[PDB]
Amino acid sequence: LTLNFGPQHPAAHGVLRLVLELDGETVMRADPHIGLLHRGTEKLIEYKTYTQALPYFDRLDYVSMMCNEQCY
Amino acid sequence: IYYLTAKKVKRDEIEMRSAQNVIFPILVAERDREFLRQLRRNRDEEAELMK
Amino acid sequence: MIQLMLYSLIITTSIIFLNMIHPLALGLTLLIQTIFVCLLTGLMTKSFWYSYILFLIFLGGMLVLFIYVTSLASNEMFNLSMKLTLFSSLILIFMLILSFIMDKTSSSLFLMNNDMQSIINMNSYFMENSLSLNKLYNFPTNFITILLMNYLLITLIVIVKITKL
Amino acid sequence: QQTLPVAEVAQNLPKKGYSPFGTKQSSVAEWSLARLDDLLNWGRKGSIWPLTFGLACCAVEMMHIAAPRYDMDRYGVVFRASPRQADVIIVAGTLTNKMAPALRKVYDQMPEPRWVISMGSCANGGGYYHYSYSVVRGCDRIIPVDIYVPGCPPTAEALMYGVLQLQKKVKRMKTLQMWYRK
Amino acid sequence: KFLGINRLTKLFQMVREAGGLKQAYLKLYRNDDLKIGTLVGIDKYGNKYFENPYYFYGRNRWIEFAPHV
Amino acid sequence: MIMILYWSLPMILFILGLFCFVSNRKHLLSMLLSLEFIVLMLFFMLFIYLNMLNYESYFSMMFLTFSVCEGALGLSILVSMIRTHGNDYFQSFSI
Amino acid sequence: MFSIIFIALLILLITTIVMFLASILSKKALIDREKSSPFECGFDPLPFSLRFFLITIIFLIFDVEIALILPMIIIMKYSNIMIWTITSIIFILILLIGLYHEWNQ
Amino acid sequence: MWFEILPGAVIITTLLSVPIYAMYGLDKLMIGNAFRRNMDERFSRVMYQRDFRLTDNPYKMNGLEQIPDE
Amino acid sequence: MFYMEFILSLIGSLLLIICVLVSVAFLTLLERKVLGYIQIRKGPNKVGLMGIPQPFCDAIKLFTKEQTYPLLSNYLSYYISPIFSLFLSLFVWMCMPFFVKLYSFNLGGLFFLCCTSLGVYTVMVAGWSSNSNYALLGGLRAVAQTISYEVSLALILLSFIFLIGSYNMIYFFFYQVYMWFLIILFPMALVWVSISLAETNRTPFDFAEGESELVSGFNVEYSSGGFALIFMAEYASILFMSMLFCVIFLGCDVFNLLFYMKLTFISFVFIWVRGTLPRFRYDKLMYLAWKCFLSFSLNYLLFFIGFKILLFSLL
Amino acid sequence: EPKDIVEVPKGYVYVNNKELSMEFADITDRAASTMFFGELLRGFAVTLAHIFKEPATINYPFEKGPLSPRFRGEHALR
Ligand code: SF4
Repeated sequence: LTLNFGPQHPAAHGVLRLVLELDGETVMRADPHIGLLHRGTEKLIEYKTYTQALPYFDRLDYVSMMCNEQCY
Repeated sequence: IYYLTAKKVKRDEIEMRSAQNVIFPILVAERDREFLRQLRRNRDEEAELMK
Repeated sequence: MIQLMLYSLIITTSIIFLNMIHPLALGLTLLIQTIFVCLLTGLMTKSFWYSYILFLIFLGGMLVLFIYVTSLASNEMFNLSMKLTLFSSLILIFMLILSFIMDKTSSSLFLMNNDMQSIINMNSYFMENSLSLNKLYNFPTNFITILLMNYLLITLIVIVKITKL
Repeated sequence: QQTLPVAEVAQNLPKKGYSPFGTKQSSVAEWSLARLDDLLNWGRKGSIWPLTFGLACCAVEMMHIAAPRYDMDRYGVVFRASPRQADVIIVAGTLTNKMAPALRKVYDQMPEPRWVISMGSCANGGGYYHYSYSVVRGCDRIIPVDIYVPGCPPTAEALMYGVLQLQKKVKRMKTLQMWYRK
Repeated sequence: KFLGINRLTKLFQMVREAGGLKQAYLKLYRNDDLKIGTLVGIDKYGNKYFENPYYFYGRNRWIEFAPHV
Repeated sequence: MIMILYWSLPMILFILGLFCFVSNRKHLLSMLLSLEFIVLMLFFMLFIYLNMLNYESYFSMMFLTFSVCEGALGLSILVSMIRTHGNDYFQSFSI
Repeated sequence: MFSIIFIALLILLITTIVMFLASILSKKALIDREKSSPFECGFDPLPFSLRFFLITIIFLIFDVEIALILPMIIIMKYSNIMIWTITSIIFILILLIGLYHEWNQ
Repeated sequence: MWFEILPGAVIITTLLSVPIYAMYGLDKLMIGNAFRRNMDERFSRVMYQRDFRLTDNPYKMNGLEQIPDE
Repeated sequence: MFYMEFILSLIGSLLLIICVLVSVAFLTLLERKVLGYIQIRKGPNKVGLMGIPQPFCDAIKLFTKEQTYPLLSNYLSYYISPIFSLFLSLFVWMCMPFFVKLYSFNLGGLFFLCCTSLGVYTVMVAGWSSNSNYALLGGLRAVAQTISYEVSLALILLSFIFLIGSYNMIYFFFYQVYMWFLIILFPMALVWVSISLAETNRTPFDFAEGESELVSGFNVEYSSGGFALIFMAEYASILFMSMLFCVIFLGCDVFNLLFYMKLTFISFVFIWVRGTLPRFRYDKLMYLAWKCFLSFSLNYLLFFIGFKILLFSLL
Repeated sequence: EPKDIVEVPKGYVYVNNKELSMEFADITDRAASTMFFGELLRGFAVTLAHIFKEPATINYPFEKGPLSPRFRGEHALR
């Protein structure tokens, strides 16, 4: 059974697409498909200055805000 | 406590069964008289129908 | 009267069981036949124990295997036809009005119920579903139900071997 | 705009009432259809079930109306995971190019009436990735949107203000009056 | 009190301070909770701002809007 | 007569289920479901027999146990060909 | 039992009438290609499992076994006590030994 | 505060108390006897049959006034 | 045969059905309210007055939305699952112990086991006809857990029938005239709570119909009236399990208002375990249903076989 | 007090490092907690104690939550 834990699914974080092959309840294979929330951050940093690219890191890992700003 | 409750339920159903055994033979005699009478009318009806 | 209604319903479900071919639809026809068979065997008997036993064993216990296998066997849905529904309804109304125009005393079954027995019958007043089930748990017929439980365990041993797990 | 009415002026104003249509309908059939539409809109605004569609950071505020301080459950609002059982889809996050057919299919499998709330600057207008190669310039090009909540992470009072504005839109829905005038 | 009987007369004086039982009914129907508080402000638009530090933070200040709407 | 008016219908439906069991227009799952249809009709006729006697109805769960073990045996025979004959063997019209 | 048929047919008739009136009261919109599609999360799209089938078979064997444990509450006041106790203790003990043996193997 | 649950629960206590209590009124209205006759044992069914044979209402009493003077 | 028996049986059954349905609506209100109070948050409010007509807001909305279908051509098999689900949930209530006679069910436990054995059938037609792999997985998982605790439930109720000596539900009243069965059967009380949260899909046994591992097990394609009938059927099953806990363990007390207060309290307990416990797994639930509960069932059935033999000599 | 499987250093803290106890008192305590749902009873009691707590629902829009003077909202031209 091929199955999609797609972006609608709540155990996924809203953009994960887990294409998983199932023999019964067991998971024989699980390929994560990502890039559904790819926003082209590294292409957009180079067209802006340092203080303009500082708010990108707040939106990168968005449960760790001040740590990302601290790292940048 | 369940043993005492089951003893109470047992004596209640034994009281009901003894009352049933009292009521029973009068109703048996009444059924006997009606059964013999109905057998007589059934034999008479079968005799007059099959002439 | 209601015995003739169950006769008509069993006839109608049997002829549509003969007509249809989709395997889950035959499974649905079996599960709705089992209810009418349970009720109709309940009309002849003193009490409804064996209808309940047939119900738990056959419908809720065994036919769920058939429903699961026939559900995973067929990918497609039912193709409902209004012609077969109309023919089943027409033969059902015809058989109910045929039971209306027929004497129900001659068509009733000769098997005695709990109230069709004599009033002076001592055995009927004792306890509901007591004397019929008595021979299951008395000498010398208890060896058959011990052999039946052993037979069910041996059946499970057979089934594990033949499916190969 | 209009100046909000001064209390000297507003004391002379009568009460608005619950019904936006008013009870001054002429025909008895038109009045009956107006009250039936009022009851239908009250039932629809009394419980809207939004869908668990959280794409990006905005959704971290979306759970913050689930949170005990703001408490969306006393507004008829409770999350449903399946798109069939849900009324509303809240686009809360960044719709990308790989995300577009998934959002369109999830919206199309939702049953009508379908109100859509765009939560956040990535949901409406593209926002902070508006000039990106793989970000759709707002979700208005794909899914038709009824309420647009403005803030980059909308505060949760502002998202719930969008929810109350959607409830006012649902209360203003005219279906049976339009059927009588069709 | 240990049991909480003295909150019933607080509910009763809430009813009397609302203006009766019908006015308390339409206050409970409109404002989702019944509260007492010191009247702090009245706008030119007719709103009424009440404050009472008995409640916890976030609930100690409330608006009651103008009664023409 | 007695056979025409009483217990005629289980015979007719038993022959109908037997003809559904052996017809070439059906498949193996239809054979098994028609087999349990004649199991139900056999229970009907056996209960009509067993209720002429008063207190011998306890045999009805013996035949039930044997025929239910037959049905589970037939299903476990039929699904044991899934890993060998594939999932398309349920549509086989011939053996 | 004849009243049970009447009340069950009335419950079935009331539920079908309520669902028919719900289908009338449901808002009829234009039917679509994607709206009729089966729901897979997001992007659009099982074999036979033997373990669940033997779960159903174990359920069936234990169900037919329970159908022989069912009568003996009534028979306890109307049978030989020694025979009834021997059959009940043997019945549940062989069931427990079989369950523990299938657990260990 | 926490007493707002009791609007949603006590009503549940009332409604499910309806289908017996109304019958405890209603059997006192059209029958006159508050309890319908129990049909579990066969002897109760036979004696109920005897009552419905004796009077057209089986819950109507045939007391000692039925007995003729002798 | 006297016709007022039929008339009053019909009136009492229809009144029972109506009151059960309105109690289902108010049970959904109670669950949304106190399930909020399980956490810090409030329950429903702001609709009508103090959130009371919120289930009527649910009922107006669910009976108006577009009845969508999992496929466009043939969908009559999609209809037959909520009809039979609500039919069984309103039909199982006929074996309630009524002291004023409504139906003389001398075998009520077998009737309850029959309706529970159809629960698997309505959820199996719920799973298959919805044409989705999530729907088939949820239907197979629900059929798996319900037939896994069907055997356990049959053995537990079969152990309880040994105490009263018959299958008549009103015989639970006469054996509870001095004390409740909660005192004597407290591990059976915990096991029966674990049983009653398994046949009806609640949070402790929610791998069948959860929102985490599946989006929805068998309500995934059901909406706009079918979901309303399924939801009402499941909450009627919750009400039936609360009543059946209150008859067996707590004294039947059918007339007293304290019985219905305890029924609302056991519904409160059902919503109390709704907010507390996490969800079991498939392997751990096969371990629970077939080894622990089965071994406890057979062992304590042996205990009551010995106890009912010991009291039979003494009485 | 169970013994340590791994010796805990000065700058670190170890979780699930306790040995499983083998004396009969601790085995009977763990057995009674397994059989009679003691830890589930503690979880149920902790859950039920939060019904009696004050709700934190701030009743929007009659009462609005705290803000700050630095708060960023609608841009405006002074
Ligand atoms: S609008 Fe702002 S907060 Fe929302 S997803 Fe985009 S960057 Fe994040």
